[PDB]
Amino acid sequence: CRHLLHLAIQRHPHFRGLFNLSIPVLLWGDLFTPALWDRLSQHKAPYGWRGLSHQVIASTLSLLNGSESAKLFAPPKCIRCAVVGNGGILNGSRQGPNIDAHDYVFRLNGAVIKGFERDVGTKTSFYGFTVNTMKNSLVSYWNLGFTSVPQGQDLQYIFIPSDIRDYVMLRSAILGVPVPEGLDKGDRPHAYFGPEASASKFKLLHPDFISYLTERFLKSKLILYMPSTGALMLLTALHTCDQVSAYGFITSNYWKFSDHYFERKMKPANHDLSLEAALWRDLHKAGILQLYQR
Ligand SMILES: Nc1ccn([C@@H]2O[C@H](COP(=O)(O)O)[C@@H](O)[C@H]2O)c(=O)n1
Ligand SMILES: *[C@@H]1O[C@H](CO)[C@@H](O)[C@H](O)[C@H]1NC(C)=O
Ligand SMILES: *[C@@H]1O[C@H](CO)[C@@H](O)[C@H](O)[C@H]1NC(C)=O
Repeated sequence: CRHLLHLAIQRHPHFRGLFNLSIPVLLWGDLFTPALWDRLSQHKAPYGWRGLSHQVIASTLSLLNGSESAKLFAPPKCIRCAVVGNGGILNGSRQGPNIDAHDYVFRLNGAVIKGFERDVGTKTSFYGFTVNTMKNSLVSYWNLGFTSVPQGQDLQYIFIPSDIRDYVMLRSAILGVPVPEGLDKGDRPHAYFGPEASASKFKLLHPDFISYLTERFLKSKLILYMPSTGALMLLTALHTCDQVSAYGFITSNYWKFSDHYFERKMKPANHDLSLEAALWRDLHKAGILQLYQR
């Protein structure tokens, strides 16, 4: 059944030579080699770990030793995914039923659900975030409903390796101990992610996957530049799912809607939103991506 989105990829030459369904999406222990440490130490930002201590990175990556840390999905069924961006287009879209009908749902950053479920749904299978944006969302959108990140029995949290805080928070979450060092010292991972503290709950996006995404799909002339978390998440789904629908992502008529679907009234890092919008348009036209528009 996978040959649904894969067929669309091959039928058009442009993306046929741009997709590489072999690069690892997730970083885990069996990939931590002194070779990888050499290269990735020459890149900062989420593209590597220059200036980050071996002790921290080695200690976190030692928890990702299990085979389950390597993949988002476990092993003949079809994988139908929905990626929920936070754009104002979903406001009054009443897309809840369509979003929740998918097998798996990706959400990210300010995934406000209370008060907006009829528009955006309640199902969550994956929650992507940097520690910085997650806590910034808990501060900015607390009154709007976001009093906690989405939780679920079989929900997995996807860490974007944008800063040493992400490794520290990832390491503390798997161990089930409060974060001992760094900017987030004192936080309780259980209060963010719930009672389960295992490697089956928390995953880490591969820095080489992010570099490959930037280089092949979103190499903006702004080149620190990096794609939006939504873009990262959407592209993560494009590489792991058999069909993905995108909701709440920036479109050409973005100006008709508030900044976010959950803002109080109409509201207006280094990203190229115009490039990302053009990517989702081309993916839509090539039939690779179902993009929600109106
Ligand atoms: N107007 C908007 C708002 C958000 N988005 C997507 O939703 C993601 C999450 O938004 P926030 O980080 O504001 O919560 C963004 O990273 C972006 O990819 C969008 O594409 N257009
Ligand atoms: C896919 O990426 C891997 C690196 O992970 C590389 O070795 C391989 O040649 C690439 N294949 C294609 C078709 O781009
Ligand atoms: C659109 O969003 C604004 C704030 O984001 C909200 O006040 C308004 O009720 C929404 N309109 C709808 C859902 O028709």
